[PDB]
Amino acid sequence: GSFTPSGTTGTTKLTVTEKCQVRVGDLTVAKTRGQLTDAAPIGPVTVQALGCDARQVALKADTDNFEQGKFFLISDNNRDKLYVNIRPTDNSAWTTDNGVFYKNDVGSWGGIIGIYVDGQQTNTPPGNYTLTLTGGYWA
Amino acid sequence: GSFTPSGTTGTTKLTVTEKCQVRVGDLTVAKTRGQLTDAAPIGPVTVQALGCDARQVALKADTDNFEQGKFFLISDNNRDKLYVNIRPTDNSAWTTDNGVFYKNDVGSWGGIIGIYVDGQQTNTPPGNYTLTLTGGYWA
Amino acid sequence: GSFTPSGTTGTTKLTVTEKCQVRVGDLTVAKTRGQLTDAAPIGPVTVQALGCDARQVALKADTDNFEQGKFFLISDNNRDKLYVNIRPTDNSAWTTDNGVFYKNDVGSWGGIIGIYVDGQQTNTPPGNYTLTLTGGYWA
Ligand SMILES: O=C(N[C@H](CO)[C@H](O)c1ccc([N+](=O)[O-])cc1)C(Cl)Cl
Ligand SMILES: O=C(N[C@H](CO)[C@H](O)c1ccc([N+](=O)[O-])cc1)C(Cl)Cl
Ligand SMILES: O=C(N[C@H](CO)[C@H](O)c1ccc([N+](=O)[O-])cc1)C(Cl)Cl
Repeated sequence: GSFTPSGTTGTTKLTVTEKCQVRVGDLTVAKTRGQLTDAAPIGPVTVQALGCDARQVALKADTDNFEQGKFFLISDNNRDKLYVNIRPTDNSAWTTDNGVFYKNDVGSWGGIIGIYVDGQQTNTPPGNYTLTLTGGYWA
Repeated sequence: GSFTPSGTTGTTKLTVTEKCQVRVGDLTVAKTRGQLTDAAPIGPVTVQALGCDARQVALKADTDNFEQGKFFLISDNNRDKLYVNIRPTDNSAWTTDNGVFYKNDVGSWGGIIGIYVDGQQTNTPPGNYTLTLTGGYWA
Repeated sequence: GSFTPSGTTGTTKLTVTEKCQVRVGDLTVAKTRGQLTDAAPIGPVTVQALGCDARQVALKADTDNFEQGKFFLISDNNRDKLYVNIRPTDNSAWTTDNGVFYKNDVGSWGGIIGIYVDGQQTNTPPGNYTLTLTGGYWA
């Protein structure tokens, strides 16, 4: 029931815009609110564990990225939420516990964690959304 | 007369130094104050609009980057200014309005916005200067 | 006895973890506390000076990275220290002065500054450590 910080941090960034999309500078993940349909993919999160043969790999979201067992991207102003679902691409079993996404079994797991839109949210206010996940293990 | 945020943010970074220039870490845009001559190029800003056939493409500078219809890079301490001119590389017509640089015509414009030194400023105090521009449209 | 800021900033980043290491997102410099052995290499810092034929090249650490003529990486919370040694890879002579690492001779020096662990610190609390160095010259 406890998470131990032991790994690097991965950041999932997304810019939400209207139909008229103006991309400035280098290419980045951007979408129109209309694209925020249920199950819509946001981006992958690579995970590579080492020396965790006797520990349950886990990812913890920043305090501003979870609440009520629900995960979500947060606008730069910490006001707007973009509810998402976290799910590995393989058939591995994971559990959610107060902002923590841990693996049900021990082992140095390596894989991809996909971030998807949880419920159609085409009304999402334009802005920059972020989801931060830190590597570690669960007990 | 109103700007709508709808796009990504582009950041133009520049480090001003003295004759003795000590570059630490990875290569970045750096110049000596003596290089801050009138019309001196600072860097390009790519712009790619989509779904703006009926909107006027626009770029808005951060509050700390404009004043009195004048644009300028700002030191990390928000104290020193480096006045610059914003101009597309093509023959397109643009207008400046209270920190907003919008296109005079509608259409999903794609192009390069150049940043140049506005007036010789070889006295610019050494430091890190930044100019942030956000994509959107004008009404 | 005085440092003049005149160059870019280089940042040395390191994530300290336990045996069970969970790497999230893109690859970054990460190590287990057990790897924090004396003289253990942390990372190189490239230095390229120009127009310093009559000046002593120098690197200044951020206020939070030095104290008592000692350099060290600092956790994101500014609480935990990771004492390190700064040493060029060549045979050049350098001096340490209140957070400043300057060259004993003048000239536009180009080289690599290595960051090593100063004394075994395998008890270092897991976290993200940073060491910021700014380019300039000494008088
Ligand atoms: O973005 C995702 N999937 C896309 C579909 O748009 C695609 O299937 C994909 C799969 C793996 C991947 N990766 O491993 O880097 C990247 C994209 C999910 Cl991982 Cl969120
Ligand atoms: O830097 C600029 N121009 C330089 C001249 O030093 C050069 O002409 C250039 C043009 C285009 C460009 N781009 O499109 O990426 C980059 C450099 C202006 Cl775009 Cl600010
Ligand atoms: O990391 C270092 N040295 C490593 C040993 O692990 C290696 O010798 C090295 C040397 C030079 C270098 N470089 O110049 O980029 C990188 C690694 C020291 Cl420069 Cl801190």
